[PDB]
Amino acid sequence: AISIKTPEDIEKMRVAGRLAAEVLEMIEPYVKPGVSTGELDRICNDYIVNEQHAVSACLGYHGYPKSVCISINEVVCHGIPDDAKLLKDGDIVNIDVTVIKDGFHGDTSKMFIVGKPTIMGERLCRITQESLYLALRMVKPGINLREIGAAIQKFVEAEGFSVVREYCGHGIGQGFHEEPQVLHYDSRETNVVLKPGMTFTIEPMVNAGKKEIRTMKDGWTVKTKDRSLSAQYEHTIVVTDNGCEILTLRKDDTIPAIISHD
Ligand SMILES: *C[C@H]1CCc2ccc(OC)cc2C1=O
Ligand SMILES: [Co+2]
Ligand SMILES: [Co+2]
Ligand SMILES: [Co+2]
Ligand code: NA
Repeated sequence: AISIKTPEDIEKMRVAGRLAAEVLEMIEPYVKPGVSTGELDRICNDYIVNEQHAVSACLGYHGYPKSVCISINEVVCHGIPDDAKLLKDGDIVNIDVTVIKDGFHGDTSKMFIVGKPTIMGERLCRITQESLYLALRMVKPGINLREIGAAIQKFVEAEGFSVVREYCGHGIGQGFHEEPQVLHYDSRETNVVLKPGMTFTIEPMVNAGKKEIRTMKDGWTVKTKDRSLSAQYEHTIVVTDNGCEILTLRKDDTIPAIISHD
């Protein structure tokens, strides 16, 4: 079943979600042409462990060897930090962080555009963030997840892009990936009504081309089948009595942390 978090659990998820957001805030000035993805991962890991006094949920998870996932251009998700892989002008890069603090998880990702942006990279990243935000604005008690996944898909396809169908958002708490699955597209299979105290992620992945993806031979890296660009943003939220509260908000977000309906 889906766990309802207690008020004390929610306070612990505020703290873990803030730490995760803070990793994304911190790492920004380091993202520039010529830096390696391995070095970015080391900086993040060292900050989580030594500064935040927390740990990466990603390190060792099902054997994963690094602390964050770093996904460039046509890599959709789960890109593996590599000391040999250097960023360059125009690259779009997702950094996905999940921190554990006091046994609670905070999970968030954002795109960075490296150096001189390309038109396509700027547009894809903006539409992706807007897809997340439109979903965030819908969350409240009594709505069905289906409606949220439908709204993301409608908006994205109207902008000429496609929604990746795997790798959905998820419940989160003391576990990293809990129920429910949070699909970012319309499915007749989806039927989950929200209630206050649920905690879950929304994390749409949007491809500039077609939706299909492929897992590479390293067993982790996922790429677009068509080699088009792919972008993603993620937040962790808690459902409140009248809306939701974003637990991984950053200073650069332009949506309020607390979304109230009435
Ligand atoms: C932490 C990061 C490692 C890579 C990976 C692969 C598959 C998966 O499925 C839920 C999650 C992850 C990660 O979260
Ligand atoms: Co300290
Ligand atoms: Co997630
Ligand atoms: Co994540
Ligand atoms: Na990408």
